[PDB]
Amino acid sequence: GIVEQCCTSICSLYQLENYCN
Amino acid sequence: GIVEQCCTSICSLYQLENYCN
Amino acid sequence: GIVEQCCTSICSLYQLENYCN
Amino acid sequence: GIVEQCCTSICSLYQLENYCN
Amino acid sequence: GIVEQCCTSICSLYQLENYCN
Amino acid sequence: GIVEQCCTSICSLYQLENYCN
Amino acid sequence: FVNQHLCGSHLVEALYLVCGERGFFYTPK
Amino acid sequence: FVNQHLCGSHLVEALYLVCGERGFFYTPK
Amino acid sequence: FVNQHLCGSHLVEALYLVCGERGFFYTPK
Amino acid sequence: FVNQHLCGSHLVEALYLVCGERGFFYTPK
Amino acid sequence: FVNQHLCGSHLVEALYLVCGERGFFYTPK
Amino acid sequence: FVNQHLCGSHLVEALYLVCGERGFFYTPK
Ligand SMILES: *C(=O)CCCCCCCCCCCCC
Ligand SMILES: *C(=O)CCCCCCCCCCCCC
Ligand SMILES: *C(=O)CCCCCCCCCCCCC
Ligand SMILES: *C(=O)CCCCCCCCCCCCC
Ligand SMILES: *C(=O)CCCCCCCCCCCCC
Ligand SMILES: *C(=O)CCCCCCCCCCCCC
Ligand SMILES: [Cl-]
Ligand SMILES: [Cl-]
Ligand SMILES: [Zn+2]
Ligand SMILES: [Zn+2]
Repeated sequence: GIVEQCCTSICSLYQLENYCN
Repeated sequence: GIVEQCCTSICSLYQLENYCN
Repeated sequence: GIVEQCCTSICSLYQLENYCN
Repeated sequence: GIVEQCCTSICSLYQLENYCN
Repeated sequence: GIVEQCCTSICSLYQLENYCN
Repeated sequence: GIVEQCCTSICSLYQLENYCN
Repeated sequence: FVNQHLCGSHLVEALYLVCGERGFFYTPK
Repeated sequence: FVNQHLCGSHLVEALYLVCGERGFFYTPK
Repeated sequence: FVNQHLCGSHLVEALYLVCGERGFFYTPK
Repeated sequence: FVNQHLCGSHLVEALYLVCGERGFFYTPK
Repeated sequence: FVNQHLCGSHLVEALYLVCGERGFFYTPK
Repeated sequence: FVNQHLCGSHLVEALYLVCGERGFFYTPK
């Protein structure tokens, strides 16, 4: 889950790329 | 400047990186 | 789409709900 | 108080409706 | 009102203070 | 540091004025 | 508490979207 | 109108920062 | 286009508030 | 937890800037 | 000008996300 | 700490509104 990964540890810009359609 | 380019044309992530320190 | 309707006319809360999962 | 109610517990959309003029 | 003045001309911090409680 | 001063204690508007160019 | 200030900034944008033309009043104290 | 709504979104954010503990009343046109 | 991007920035913020736990799919033009 | 809601509001704006025309899906549950 | 101010508000938010720990200098026209 | 990143996003918007035409520099490290 994006809430369980990028909100408990800081996510770099590429970490946000994974959830893009 | 930054406004003269990105507020008239959409700036890609690489173009934003040119303004980073 | 969502942009074609809500960015030209103000969308009410019910209209936004149509885009929810 | 809105700070003492909607900021210590998550408020739904209707909970924000109460403070509207 | 607030929109009729600040959304057509940039409002300084003193002008915003006039709208404070 | 601005992170070590204005993010551990709440900064007033003038406290943000110090870091302006 | 800085956490109070951050939450208030999200309350004002929630009231603005909900109240709309009616308007809102923010009064923590 | 659409762009008027966008200005108000930043307007309430600016008013929240400037006023602070005093609070404010937001009334649109 | 520039102003279309600005509307989408507030649009996703509005959709996030309205939907909540349900979530949403955002698809631009 | 209110801290979860605040972080999600920053995730939606991060996905919007990253995905752009591709679009994003937000699904906490 | 008003709409130029709005673009800068999202511009600094975008620059903050993209740069991160490096930081940036924001200079308007 | 994620709380640091959230607060920084509110510092950049505060500097933008305060500095205005002068501009600001954000340097956490
Ligand atoms: C839906 O409820 C999401 C499921 C996972 C939620 C985890 C919440 C953990 C509590 C917050 C810890 C981190 C605080 C920044
Ligand atoms: C003005 O000072 C508001 C009066 C009530 C403040 C309560 C603050 C409690 C400390 C924060 C607890 C919740 C943190 C998210
Ligand atoms: C770069 O890493 C900044 C150096 C100072 C960071 C201090 C972080 C302290 C942990 C957060 C405490 C306050 C939480 C709101
Ligand atoms: C709400 O009905 C808004 C009332 C203010 C008038 C809006 C239009 C004023 C003239 C500006 C036209 C510019 C856009 C074509
Ligand atoms: C992406 O290419 C946007 C597609 C939608 C068309 C944008 C222009 C529509 C007509 C409005 C012109 C107003 C600005 C001069
Ligand atoms: C600050 O003074 C802004 C300087 C840049 C010029 C703004 C106007 C450029 C031409 C666009 C006109 C469109 C609005 C009618
Ligand atoms: Cl926050
Ligand atoms: Cl805008
Ligand atoms: Zn926040
Ligand atoms: Zn905007």
